[PDB]
Amino acid sequence: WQPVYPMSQLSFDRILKKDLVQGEHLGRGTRTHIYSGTLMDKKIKVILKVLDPSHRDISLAFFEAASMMRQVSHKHIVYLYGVCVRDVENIMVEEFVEGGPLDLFMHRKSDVLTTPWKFKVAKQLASALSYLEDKDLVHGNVCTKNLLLAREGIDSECGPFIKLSDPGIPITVLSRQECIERIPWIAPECVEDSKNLSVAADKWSFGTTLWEICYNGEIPLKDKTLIEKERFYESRCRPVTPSCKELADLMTRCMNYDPNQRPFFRAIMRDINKLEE
Repeated sequence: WQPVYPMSQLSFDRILKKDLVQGEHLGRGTRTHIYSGTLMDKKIKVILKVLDPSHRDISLAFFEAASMMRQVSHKHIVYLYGVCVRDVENIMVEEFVEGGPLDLFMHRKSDVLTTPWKFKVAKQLASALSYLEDKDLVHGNVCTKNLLLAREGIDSECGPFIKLSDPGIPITVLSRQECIERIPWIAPECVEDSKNLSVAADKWSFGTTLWEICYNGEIPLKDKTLIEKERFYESRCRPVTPSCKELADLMTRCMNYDPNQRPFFRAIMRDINKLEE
């Protein structure tokens, strides 16, 4: 879009290791561990995404994703306070989102989630992705584990409010095995060649994420081997159609094997708003 030399703008001085306290381990991502933490100037609760000690290649890519999160500003995208270097550990320091990951939440509440709640989550995500598409940015790690609940909106007068977390290490530098592991969220062209990553990749992943929402955080292809996941895309399959025809139809449109045929998020938003009338 309009930032100039954004990685040159990343500050390795703004958040110093002496002011960051690491808290409990919360989860893992691709070569990463995620922790609770506290950032002292009065203090703020933060999330730390810590990259495994890696080659220069992987660290640079990790910082490029951090830089993109720093440049974007959208109410449905997690805020990144900055980065911290702690000897050989490279760390993204993000705001703490109190409700936690959406997958865990849906597992825990599968028996009280309603249709409008699910629809609101989908619409908020489309809105974040529309914003990224407008800026020619790709995320590449859209899934419910990477959606954080700022407001639960179960028994509240207000509905849910989600925030999309950072992408972690860009697909650009992942191994073929790591790309296969990410099936069926990863766009199939990126499995063929990680160089195929493009804005269209996030449409495919948004489809898989709608599948997860429809199925209350169930993991699609859970326990399938890498060889079976490979087979899945080689045979041009899609996960089973949800009951909810409105979300199933968006899912099908988005999970087209031709990236060029996946509709724009602009159009998905127009359609979602139309459904609301």
